[PDB]
Amino acid sequence: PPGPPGPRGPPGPP
Amino acid sequence: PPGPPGPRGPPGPP
Amino acid sequence: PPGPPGPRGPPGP
Amino acid sequence: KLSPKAATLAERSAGLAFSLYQAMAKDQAVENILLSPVVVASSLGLVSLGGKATTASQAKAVLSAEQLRDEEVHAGLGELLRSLSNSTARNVTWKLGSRLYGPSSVSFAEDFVRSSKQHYNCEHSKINFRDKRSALQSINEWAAQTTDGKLPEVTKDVERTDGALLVNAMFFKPHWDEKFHHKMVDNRGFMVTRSYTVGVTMMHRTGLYNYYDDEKEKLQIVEMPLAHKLSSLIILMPNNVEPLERLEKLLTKEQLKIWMGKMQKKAVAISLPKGVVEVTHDLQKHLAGLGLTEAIDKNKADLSRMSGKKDLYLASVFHATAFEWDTEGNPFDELRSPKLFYADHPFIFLVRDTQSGSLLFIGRLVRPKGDK
Amino acid sequence: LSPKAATLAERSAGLAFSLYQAMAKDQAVENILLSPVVVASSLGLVSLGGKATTASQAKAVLSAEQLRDEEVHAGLGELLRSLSNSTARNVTWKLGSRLYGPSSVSFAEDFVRSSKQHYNCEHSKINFRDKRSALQSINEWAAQTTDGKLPEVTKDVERTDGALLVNAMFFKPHWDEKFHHKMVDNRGFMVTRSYTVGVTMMHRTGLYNYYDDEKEKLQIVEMPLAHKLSSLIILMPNNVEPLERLEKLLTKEQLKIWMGKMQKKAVAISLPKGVVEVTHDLQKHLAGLGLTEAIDKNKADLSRMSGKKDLYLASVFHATAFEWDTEGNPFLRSPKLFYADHPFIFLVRDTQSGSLLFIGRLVRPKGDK
Repeated sequence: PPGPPGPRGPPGPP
Repeated sequence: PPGPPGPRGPPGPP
Repeated sequence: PPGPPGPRGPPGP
Repeated sequence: KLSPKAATLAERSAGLAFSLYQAMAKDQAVENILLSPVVVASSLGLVSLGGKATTASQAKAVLSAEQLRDEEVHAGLGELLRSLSNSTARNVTWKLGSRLYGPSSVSFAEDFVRSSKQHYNCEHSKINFRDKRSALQSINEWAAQTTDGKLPEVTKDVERTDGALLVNAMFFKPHWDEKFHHKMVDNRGFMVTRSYTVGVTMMHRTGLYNYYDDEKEKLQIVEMPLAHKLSSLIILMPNNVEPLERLEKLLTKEQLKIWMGKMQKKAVAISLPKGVVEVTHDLQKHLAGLGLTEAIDKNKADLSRMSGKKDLYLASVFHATAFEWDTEGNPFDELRSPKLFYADHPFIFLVRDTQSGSLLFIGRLVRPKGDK
Repeated sequence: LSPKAATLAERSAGLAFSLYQAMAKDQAVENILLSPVVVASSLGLVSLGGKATTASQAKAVLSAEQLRDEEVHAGLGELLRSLSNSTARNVTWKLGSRLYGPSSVSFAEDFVRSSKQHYNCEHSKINFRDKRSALQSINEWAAQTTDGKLPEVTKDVERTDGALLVNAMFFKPHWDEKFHHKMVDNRGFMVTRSYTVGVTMMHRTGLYNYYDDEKEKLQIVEMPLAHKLSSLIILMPNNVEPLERLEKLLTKEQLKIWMGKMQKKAVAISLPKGVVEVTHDLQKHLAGLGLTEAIDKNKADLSRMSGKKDLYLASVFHATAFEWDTEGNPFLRSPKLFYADHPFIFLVRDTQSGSLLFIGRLVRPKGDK
């Protein structure tokens, strides 16, 4: 089976 | 196989 | 393995 | 299933539950929420059983059961309490204890002890805050014994000491109809807010779940069936990191019916925090806001049916729950593109008895355990 | 390595920082891609074929005054040949150096032998009367040197009556721990906060030496190359911003401080995938460092190259194709994100001799808005 989802992406720019 | 990509990151600081 | 990280977030307020 | 009197009280406890949830969610001091509708109704039922005059009528006031007699309220809540408590044993781990702590000068009336134990399985104990730490330890030892250490502590302090304390200790562990694999577990970040992240453990599984994606309201909702489909756990979550206030404004009994009707079995990759969430509420202030004003008043409480004298007032109503998110469940059994339900930010959850439709739990997870 | 090759490894690394800083201030330079040892070899060629101040200025920019001409050529030769074959087993590395002289010019026989013995330097004759035919010979040779990975050096040659030193390179880091060839997707590279280019990125999570400077808001990570003989170090601001501030902190001693503060942590590294092609004419920038007379038609003394004083250093072409790929050797807390979707600085460092194999910055990948 497929692995886990990746982590959440980094925050956006200010 | 590798899992799906993670969700989009949070918004940046104000 | 875990997938890639998600894309970068939107800009702040 | 249940008797006519238990079914109508089930629908009223559910309306009272959503209703109590919203009041606590509007409280800027409340973070995590975790309420059992039947335990909350039983707490009000105990006040009506041991109260007189306006103290008892206000208890039936919050319950929306004035037009019911005292006997059919206790018999209805009693059946509803015992029915849902064991209709959700056979499937998931579920431990409930209710103990009423009175001051040492108080003597519980014999008729109240018998009816409160028969209807609500209420235990009665006497406590003295002479040694305030020893008194707190007695409560925490009782809660740990009731929950087998899963809830080792109710409260760290008791502000009101000269009254009666109603303590409900609970442990609930959902047993999934399709288990997560114990190796699909790693360390990730839970974003309590956009600026505050707590390190937690997460469990991951991809499968077929009832799912609805609201592009208009920008929210996800998923139904996770519990063991043997006797109950289900429903999760409501915004698409991105944001406070749950906006989603709670949509959280009504009628809007939920629309979401439940729009769900379709889709491939969903569910990622949940793993661990025990410990939530202790003192429903005293929030039950007072709903109408239970005199029972908690030192100067106007009439709880003479509990003790024979007007020496008691409702000091606290502790609703303490240990809710464990774990991978364990039933064993289960291939090219779909899974929807991502990534629960790394605050969400709302409901536990629903699929048979009677009764609300077993309502709550929200804002802050898991973790050192950040 | 020999004592003289070891001292040249430390000074070519110092030359890299000094050369990098000069180009970063040049508003015409975007991407930077420099091989310090190849740059040092170019200065060695000027010292080998120059006389009087032309040759001494070459050892000045090289900071190799305490070494004589004899030990500089032999040292750089070993250092170049060491890194050429000590890294011919881990990473792919193709290097060519050719010296183009005018057709009326005849390279002296001793210079051809010594420059090929020490620097593996090739020698050719050209005339830019037909400018397109001359450009093709340089570009055909570079494509041959890199097997098509670098099909082009320059589109034009402004200085025609002098000598052209052309370095053609292809470098492809081979990771000690490979990326999964399916862990590749298309993302946006923010050149600035107002300009995003579509690029391909490769993703991997693992244990890497990492340092997070919260005060300066920058991340630095060490990615070991195949069999741990070298490392690729990346310096990047936390969010997208011009590299000018970070370049001001980029010194040889500050790098030692940052590497000394690193700890192996779980890091999720996301890098652009693809070939970066950069061609520099180091002539202008080497003069700013002290190599002034070699590039001057009226005072260059390169008589040891050709027998006549008709030659000056017209251009020093430093052309590199640098491929970011997933391939490498086959191979836990909550990983830090090293998400390289905005300009960054990178260095490839030979961990043994301490020699800096590459220093550069990626500001603009290939793609469309």
